[PDB]
Amino acid sequence: RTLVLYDQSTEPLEEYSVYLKDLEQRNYKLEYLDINSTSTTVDLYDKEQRLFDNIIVFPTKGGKNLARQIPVKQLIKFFENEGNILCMSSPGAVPNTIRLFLNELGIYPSPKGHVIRDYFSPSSEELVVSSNHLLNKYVYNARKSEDFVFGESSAALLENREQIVPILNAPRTSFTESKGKCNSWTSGSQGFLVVGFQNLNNARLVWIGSSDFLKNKNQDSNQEFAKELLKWTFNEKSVIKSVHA
Amino acid sequence: MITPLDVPPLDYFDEVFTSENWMVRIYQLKKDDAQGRTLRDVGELTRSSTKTRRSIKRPELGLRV
Amino acid sequence: HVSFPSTAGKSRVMIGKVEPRIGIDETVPTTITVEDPNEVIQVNFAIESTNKPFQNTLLIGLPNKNLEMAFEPEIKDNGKLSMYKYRIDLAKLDAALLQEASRSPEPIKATLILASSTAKPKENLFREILQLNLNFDVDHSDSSL
Ligand SMILES: *[C@@H]1O[C@H](CO)[C@@H](O)[C@H](O)[C@H]1NC(C)=O
Repeated sequence: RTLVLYDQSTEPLEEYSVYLKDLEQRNYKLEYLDINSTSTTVDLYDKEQRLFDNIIVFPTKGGKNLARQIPVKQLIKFFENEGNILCMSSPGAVPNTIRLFLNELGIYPSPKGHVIRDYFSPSSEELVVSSNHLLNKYVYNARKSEDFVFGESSAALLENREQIVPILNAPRTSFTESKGKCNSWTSGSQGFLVVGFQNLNNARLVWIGSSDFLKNKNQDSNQEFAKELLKWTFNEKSVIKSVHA
Repeated sequence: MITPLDVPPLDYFDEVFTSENWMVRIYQLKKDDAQGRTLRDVGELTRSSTKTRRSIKRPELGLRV
Repeated sequence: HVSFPSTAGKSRVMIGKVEPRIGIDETVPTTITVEDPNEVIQVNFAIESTNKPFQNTLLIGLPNKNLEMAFEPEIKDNGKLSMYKYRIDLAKLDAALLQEASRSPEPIKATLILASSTAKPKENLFREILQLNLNFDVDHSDSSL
């Protein structure tokens, strides 16, 4: 079922154990692959039959190890066949394979070195985002006020398609600060942090623009949102059936 | 005289039948992309040979509703 | 070098009634608001006080609908005071913003942000300058917005 891909160079697998365990706790046959010191390549398809139902791409730096296991064309062929994806692109860990796959789906994430900065921050240390910026009840509806710890993060520019499901918004004051002199990638509340996609085939993708959102350290702040997010991504939360028209 | 470069590719229709002497030709409308992108873009993707992208440049796309 | 703000709002038709109609969150607010009657550039002046303007941005949209645009300024440093000018073209505005404003009665509003990382908390500026009430009935019936 689920396939987990991770790089032990950028972020170890243990830091994201809680949520994976919860998956195990609900009968998720996780198969774990590491891309740092592996040569064999996973074959998503065996004679035109996909071997997995979902896939998780934990934070990885761009390299030729990712471009070999999940090339863009294989990702699009998996996605057209109803596979569900869960990407994660922190600043300083944005692969070109994810970035290009998501530029094909309409979502334009900021590239490396573009870090969102908010000066009207609750806590100056890291980018905490309140729960008022949630933009879809079906994905997740907060009953009470929550402050999500997002760490260093990036933003996404969204096209005007029917398939894109925005989920969270950057703070209205917040802006991206590129190390270079290029203008801000996103300026205000037009940069999205969490984003989702649903095909016409009902396959679902979700992009989280931080690497610290799903870490064990921030478990208490971000457990309800994270668990409902993963349930939505895997077609387990808000699926609808029409009967007997 | 018709040369191979006088005929641009068809990105929205498939050939399904062509009679024996090429007198009747039947094409079929292909269903739109699941990802909701124009079929010309799918084509120009499946044709353009693999090469490094020109650069990473902020897209001019407008305002998200 | 303290700053003097001018919002040169270039127009296309019956612009509106820029005005700070109701009392708002007054965190280091604008010292005063003003206007001029010139047709080509109905510039609006306001000499507000920033603390450090590393972030200097004017958002001309509807905050509730999340439709906002970010307008950078133009800084001229005389050496005693710095002059900021934001030039807004009513014609070159997002189609969705125009349509949303026309379809439902509400005023397009302009919020100013001046801030810095090194600034003390509560010394940054995030305040609504004006609320234009557009009147030109010129909107397209059908568009992809
Ligand atoms: C895989 O392991 C480490 C991560 O701990 C990585 O830095 C290295 O490049 C790889 N190879 C070896 C031998 O560690």
